[PDB]
Amino acid sequence: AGTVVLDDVELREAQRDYLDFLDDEEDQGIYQSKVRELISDNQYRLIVNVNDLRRKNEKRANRLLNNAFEELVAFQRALKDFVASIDATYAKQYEEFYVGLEGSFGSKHVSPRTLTSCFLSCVVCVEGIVTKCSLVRPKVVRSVHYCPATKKTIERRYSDLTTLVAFPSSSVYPTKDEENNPLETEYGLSVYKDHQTITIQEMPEKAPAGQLPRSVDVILDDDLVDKAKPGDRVQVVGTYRCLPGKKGGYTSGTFRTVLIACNVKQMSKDIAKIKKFSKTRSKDIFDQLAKSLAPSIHGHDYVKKAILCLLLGGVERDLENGSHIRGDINILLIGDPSVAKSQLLRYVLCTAPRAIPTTGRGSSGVGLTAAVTTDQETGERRLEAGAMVLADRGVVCIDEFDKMSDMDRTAIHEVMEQGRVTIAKAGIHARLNARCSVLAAANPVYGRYDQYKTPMENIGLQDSLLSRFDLLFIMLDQMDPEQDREISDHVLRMHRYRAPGEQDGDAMPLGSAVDILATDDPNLHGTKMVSAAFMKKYIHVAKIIKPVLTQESATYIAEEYSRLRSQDSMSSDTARTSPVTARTLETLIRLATAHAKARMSKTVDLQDAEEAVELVQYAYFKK
Amino acid sequence: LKDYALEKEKVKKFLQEFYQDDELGKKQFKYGNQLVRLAHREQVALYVDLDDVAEDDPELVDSICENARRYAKLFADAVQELLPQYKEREVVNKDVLDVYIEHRLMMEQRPAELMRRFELYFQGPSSNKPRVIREVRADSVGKLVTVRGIVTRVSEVKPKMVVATYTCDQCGAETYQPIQSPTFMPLIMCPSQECQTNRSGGRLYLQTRGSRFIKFQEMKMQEHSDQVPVGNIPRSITVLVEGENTRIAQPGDHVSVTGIFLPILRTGFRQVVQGLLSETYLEAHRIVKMLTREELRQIAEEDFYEKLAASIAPEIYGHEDVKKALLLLLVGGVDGNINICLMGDPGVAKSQLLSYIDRLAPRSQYTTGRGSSGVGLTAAVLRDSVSGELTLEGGALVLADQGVCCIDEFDKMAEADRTAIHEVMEQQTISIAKAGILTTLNARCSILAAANPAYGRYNPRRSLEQNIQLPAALLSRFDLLWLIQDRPDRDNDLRLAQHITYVHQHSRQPPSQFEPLDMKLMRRYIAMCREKQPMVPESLADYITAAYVEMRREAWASKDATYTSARTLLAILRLSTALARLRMVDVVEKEDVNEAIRLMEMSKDSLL
Amino acid sequence: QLYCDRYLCDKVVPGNRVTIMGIYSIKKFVGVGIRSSYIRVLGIQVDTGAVSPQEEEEFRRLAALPNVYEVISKSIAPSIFGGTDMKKAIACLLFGGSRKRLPDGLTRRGDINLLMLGDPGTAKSQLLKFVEKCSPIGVYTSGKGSSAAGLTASVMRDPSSRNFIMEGGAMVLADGGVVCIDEFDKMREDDRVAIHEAMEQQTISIAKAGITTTLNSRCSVLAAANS
Amino acid sequence: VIRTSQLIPEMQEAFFQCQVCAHTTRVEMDRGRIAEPSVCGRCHTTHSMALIHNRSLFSDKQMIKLQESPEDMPAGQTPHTVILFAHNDLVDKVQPGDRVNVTGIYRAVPIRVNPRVSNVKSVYKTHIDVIHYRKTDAKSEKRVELLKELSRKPDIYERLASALAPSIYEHEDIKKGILLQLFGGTRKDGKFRAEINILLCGDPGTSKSQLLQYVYNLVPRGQYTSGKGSSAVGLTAYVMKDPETRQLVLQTGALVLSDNGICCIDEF
DNA sequence: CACACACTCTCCAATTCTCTAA
DNA sequence: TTAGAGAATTGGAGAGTGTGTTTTTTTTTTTTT
Ligand SMILES: Nc1ncnc2c1ncn2[C@@H]1O[C@H](COP(=O)(O)OP(=O)(O)NP(=O)(O)O)[C@@H](O)[C@H]1O
Ligand SMILES: Nc1ncnc2c1ncn2[C@@H]1O[C@H](COP(=O)(O)OP(=O)(O)NP(=O)(O)O)[C@@H](O)[C@H]1O
Ligand SMILES: [Mg+2]
Ligand SMILES: [Mg+2]
Ligand SMILES: [Zn+2]
Ligand SMILES: [Zn+2]
Repeated sequence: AGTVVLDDVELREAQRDYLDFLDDEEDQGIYQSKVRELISDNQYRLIVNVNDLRRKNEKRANRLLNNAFEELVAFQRALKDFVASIDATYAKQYEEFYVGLEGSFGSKHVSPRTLTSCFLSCVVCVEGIVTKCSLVRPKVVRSVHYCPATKKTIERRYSDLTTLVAFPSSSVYPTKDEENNPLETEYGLSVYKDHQTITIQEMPEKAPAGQLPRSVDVILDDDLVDKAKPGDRVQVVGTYRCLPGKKGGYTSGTFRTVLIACNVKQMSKDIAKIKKFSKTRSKDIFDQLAKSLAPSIHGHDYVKKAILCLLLGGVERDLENGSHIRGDINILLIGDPSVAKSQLLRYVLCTAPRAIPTTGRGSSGVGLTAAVTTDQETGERRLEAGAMVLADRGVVCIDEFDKMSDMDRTAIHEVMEQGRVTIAKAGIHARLNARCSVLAAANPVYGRYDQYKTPMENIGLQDSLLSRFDLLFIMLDQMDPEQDREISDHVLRMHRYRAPGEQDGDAMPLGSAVDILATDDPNLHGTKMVSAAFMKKYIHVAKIIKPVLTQESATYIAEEYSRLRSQDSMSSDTARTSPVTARTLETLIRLATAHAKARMSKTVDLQDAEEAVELVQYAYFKK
Repeated sequence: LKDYALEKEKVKKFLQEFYQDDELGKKQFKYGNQLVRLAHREQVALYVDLDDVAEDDPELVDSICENARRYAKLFADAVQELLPQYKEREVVNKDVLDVYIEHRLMMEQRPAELMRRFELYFQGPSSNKPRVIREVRADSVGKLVTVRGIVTRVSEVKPKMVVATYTCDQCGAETYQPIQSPTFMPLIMCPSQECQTNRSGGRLYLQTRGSRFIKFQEMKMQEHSDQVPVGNIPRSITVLVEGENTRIAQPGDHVSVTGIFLPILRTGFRQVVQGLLSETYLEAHRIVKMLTREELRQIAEEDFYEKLAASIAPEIYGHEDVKKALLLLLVGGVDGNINICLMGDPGVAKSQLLSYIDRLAPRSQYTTGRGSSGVGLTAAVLRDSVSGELTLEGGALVLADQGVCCIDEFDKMAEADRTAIHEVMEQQTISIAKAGILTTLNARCSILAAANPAYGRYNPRRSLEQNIQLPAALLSRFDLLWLIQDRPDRDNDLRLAQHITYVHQHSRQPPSQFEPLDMKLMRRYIAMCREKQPMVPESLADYITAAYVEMRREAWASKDATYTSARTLLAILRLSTALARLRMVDVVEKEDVNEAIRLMEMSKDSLL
Repeated sequence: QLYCDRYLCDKVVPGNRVTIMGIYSIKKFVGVGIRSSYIRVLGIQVDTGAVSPQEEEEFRRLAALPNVYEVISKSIAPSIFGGTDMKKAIACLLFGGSRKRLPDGLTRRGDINLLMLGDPGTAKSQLLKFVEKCSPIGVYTSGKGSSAAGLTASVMRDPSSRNFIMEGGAMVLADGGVVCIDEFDKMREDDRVAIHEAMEQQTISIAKAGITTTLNSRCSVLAAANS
Repeated sequence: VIRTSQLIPEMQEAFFQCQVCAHTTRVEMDRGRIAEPSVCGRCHTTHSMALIHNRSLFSDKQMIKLQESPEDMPAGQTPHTVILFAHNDLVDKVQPGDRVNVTGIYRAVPIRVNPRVSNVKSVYKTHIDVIHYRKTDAKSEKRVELLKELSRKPDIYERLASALAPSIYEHEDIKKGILLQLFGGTRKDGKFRAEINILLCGDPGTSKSQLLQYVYNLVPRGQYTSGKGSSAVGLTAYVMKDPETRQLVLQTGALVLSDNGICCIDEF
């Protein structure tokens, strides 16, 4: 299995064309340079742009995309010739030199839904979300056996339906010499390669009306074996193949189809002068960012500031005694119906990196933390990460948080307190990392907030759980006519908006694979509100600043913490949303650190401490 | 690639001629001196160090690392061929296999792997940096690798057959079967020429007495949690351990294993089904685990009791009363546990005591009562469904067996766990059904509980069971019930904030202008003070009676006869004996009884 | 069981009424000589994604005439006497608003949710039964006979392969149309809180048994209830 | 002891009979395998001798699963366990929950990789062939002569009542009632119960549980259990699948197990 | 797939039948 | 009267063919909460 004969004349023609393409010396030297970097970085996969291959040789590019396997082995042989020409010593370190593909593939851009049987043997670029990974397991490609009786070494090389080779190959592991002597494997002299299977699922927002998302199995080998994990939105370039199986003298013509990947690309997070100019030119850049944060929602300025602090994050501290302080900031929104809690959560889902959606009734504790599932490749039971585990170093947005069961919230207790979840299931007792910020939205009991009841009975959650949240905002649908006028003006303006590429009578289209290049084709104030595209990059750069606390801001925070403690003392049992504790001090440090990150200051100043104290005052002392 | 015949002679030259200096510049042949012991059966395991091999042939080190198993076999063959050169004494036969080999040799005067009673292992070179489990990729198959990880499961030591010895019933001849594979075919009929030519029909009986076995032990290593990537599950690897490498490591041990990364061999239908794919294991070769005069002169200071109590929690002020009580928790009473419960509002430095005591305690755990999704307070069963074997995990109460277990949010404990706490506090064990069959686990541990009120802040207007919503059947088992109060207090809040801000901006405790005892000194002191086992003198029985009855009658006269019982006197005696242990005096005295009474009274004063 | 082939794949979806033309046949790779049967589909007639141009221009005419609103309202449940405002609101629910995505990525609902609440014998159930038949996409369910999983989406293991899969509920089956929830006051409160996200956000976020996703439920809720 | 299997019959001598001519022969067991006769002696038919199972000879065998003692485990470790095999008269001498010093031969046996193939795993299973059991948790006229005169000694009632539970401070009428409960009335026939029922009330932390545990240790056919649903053994009878066998068993509760004794119910 | 069991058939040669000499 | 050389029949060694295999979670429902 796996051995196929190819026509040598067209193989040599294709290899000539690809070697001409790679020998880029007389031109700009792009692929000369790239193969030099391949040698220099100790790599053995070259990523080629089919746009460049189309500019140089259009017919060879078309035949590459439509006749993937034979053309790819021709290209890889050409690459081995070229890398041998540059460095003959390096060329012998690796059995094979691989080529992955990027650029625009025309109609071969697909999703798992439109990836039909017509695309078999084609290069396809599939965009989707990773829903499963198998465990990385070695796969023998070439085994050396030493015959102790005869004192000679045989070497055998293998293939299967997955691994089409274009050279003669076996699929049986030998155990005896031709003289029937036993054979001893030379494991060190044998060659193995990493192998993993993943499942790519259709993007849910692009699915048709009544449909559930479809899936395609993908096979990753070599360097690609751990380039995508579950929850990643990815673009996989590969060859689409069927696997003709047989079962005891009989075959059902139904063959499973897999994408043998040749290239994997993430679709997230991917120069400094604009950001430096912004931080130096602007006064209180934190305010501009916060009010620019969610334009379609009017008001909620302090909640927007708090969410910006959640996005920027605090700094994670590990002490000499092993004690630990989290950097993540946790926010709870309790409020009346139709006060945009869900839309704020949806904004954070749309704009933050690794923001995981969750709702109270749609989720369970197992789905929140981790589940036992059986690897379909193997059959062994193993863990599969839940929402809060996937949200590590990210956000989990829990809407309808009051509707959740207490048994489900038991997991959230451990995740918020310690940044981990402990499990004992399958073969494994383990401590999974769940270092995620929580943005929770809830309704008060009785639906609408009651003015004639205390906040601690309007809030249906117990104080043990409420201690976990850094900030707790009460959002009330005040029926003030002034705020009603400006809010309704904003809402009707939003409902009057239409996009530029769209006609006046158009109904909203249902999604499709409109991304038709592996990289973005079109690529700081709005078209003085800050732009969303700029703000994503700015928050990305600001998250990693890691500013240090300064002594005068520390003194201010200590003074204001003790003053807030005195205010908690003088406050009645109806005039506070939460008591003031050492965790309130920790919240002040985290919020000041986030404000310092917003300024990209590298030092927490009194400017940061003032806004942190103001935000904590606003959140805590309300009724 | 290379000629292994020449490589064996190179290995012989290394083993014969390498030397190292150990003392006063004297020259010793570290491997010849061990070959002598191997020949005399004084030593069984020979750990050859490739850092030593590197001193005169790095190419041999590269060959060994890149094709380790072949070179392991070559080194074993070379050592076996060398031992007769180093023979100079007769062996004292102590294994029954020694006796059998002795009679085998005599009958031969009247199976190399069988005569081979030693085992050789590569101690890895320092140039090979230690990998994580996730980095042990397919390129390293068949190659010597060092891997760090957490031991999470270890099997019992089992006998692994190496050379099966049979005897024929008809011709009285011994037959030998070396066994390389994880499985083998037993021999049925005698292959000897005498039986075969005569068609005798004589069959073979396995002789375990004559066969060679080796200790065998499977384990599972797991990734370090902080080393796992952000969104990923921790990976795990099977390590197969043999001979003297067995029993080195236990579950929970941080280990570094130098070994050979190999694929698992399959038989029957697995090789048919799996195709080119294979599972892997690490063949273990070396497993590595990761006061009296001078400080007695310090202990002579009369401060030492308060010095220890101050060192039990230097970050907290005013609570020296509670720190002394928690000192007696760590010391324990005379045989004996001391159980303490702390009540207070959420978000108070009451979990600080749990953290500190857990950190200081030699054997300890620190869980929460809120229904863990992992192994809870009690044990649990794991299926390990690559193979399906059920295995039993301990949990908090079992893992803190001969020490102290800290339980946060003790009030939210479910009834299924409260009954287990009853089992621990009554008879110091727990019981669990593994597969319908019930097994019993030790838990001889002191419980440090921290509860919160069921709703809102603490309220002295209500009774304690009304505040905590936990029955008296739980609350009466404890020896000290403390209310860890927290009120706003301007200067104390300022100092706490200054302390925490210093901790944030410097990643270190601020200078407190006090020198607490270091943690290791405290541990050595508590061991030295708990080694004592004091006794109460009978002349003090009347005074103990007087103190108990007057405390009882004060509860009658001034607090509506709030609950007390004979376990109050027993708790006072246990506290006074713990104080006697702490003072390192083998007789309990008036001061011990007075301080125990005072401790109980001030705990109740904190409640009131 | 139906076997579809080449262009008959994805020609229909669950909920479609069809007339199948096909070969009744056994699979050919409880009892001994038992063979499993199926229909090899050779043609599909969806009983009722395309309008002929004659229907198209007639629809332009029908939209063009000035009293189209009144004509539609009189067409809603013609066997029901009265209730003209209710029929008009039902027409508005059938046609729906316009769904929008704003520049910051936030979505605004387009579908219209309508609750009929009150006295018995007032033709509420007849209006639901009309709307379920008149809407291009429409499902009818009783509030008593429904659950949270069966309304939004359910998670279950497949006997053919031991893995957890999703199965659509009423909201998923009616995505793009109307769910007619009769007896809406009778459903349990824990089941009733399931549809809040699917009503406003028009999404169903599931995180159960390791599978974590957000399905679409862009459907109107037309509910009937008693006092 | 953790578990004890059902009685396993081990064949000791195989009885063969010819299905053509009814001629019989007997074969001795060779280390666990039979030398089956391929031909008959009386007649000469091949493959005609059939094993007559219930004319063959058997001996008793039993598997026992034994955990290391709690007093012997190292600190905080999960217990190790071994398999014992007892035969003949030592089979039915040990029950689950017992603690024993077992002397036996430490055997090692192969295990076949699957039941229809004779390949065996290189790693051997081990068990102990039991040679001797010694239980280590077990704790007439010469008594009757004492008891006869002690019964007519004065205030023997008070002496016995004060003998009940010396470890607690005295409640005279409680101890007297428990004594009369222990002795009971006379059972006669119609339907009147000779059994005496006693109830103790008080706070948690009183000596009532100590009284219960004491008299449970004292009386024959006694039981001790909790009225709480978390009890080790239930009060009511129930039916369950025997997990090691999968067959149903009627677990009669403590009230039925104490059919001629005292049932102590804590947390009533 | 592939490595052990389970079963049948064929050929080879060893034993017994028949005829002859010691 | 014994037994030995040549021919025919029966025992069984072995060559060839065919078969079988490697606790967990979400949801319902009645009763009991
Ligand atoms: N201040 C506001 N500005 C703009 N739109 C708003 C505002 N408040 C509410 N809305 C709109 O009202 C609709 C409902 O908002 P939503 O996000 O559901 O608030 P909510 O409080 O989470 N609803 P609920 O889940 O019942 O509490 C959305 O279309 C919002 O855009
Ligand atoms: N205005 C009406 N015109 C015609 N039939 C009507 C009218 N009102 C009620 N009916 C009839 O009354 C019967 C009940 O109708 P139905 O749709 O169940 O009303 P309902 O309000 O849903 N009843 P209920 O479920 O108890 O609240 C049907 O047979 C209808 O045809
Ligand atoms: Mg909402
Ligand atoms: Mg109705
Ligand atoms: Zn023999
Ligand atoms: Zn016979």
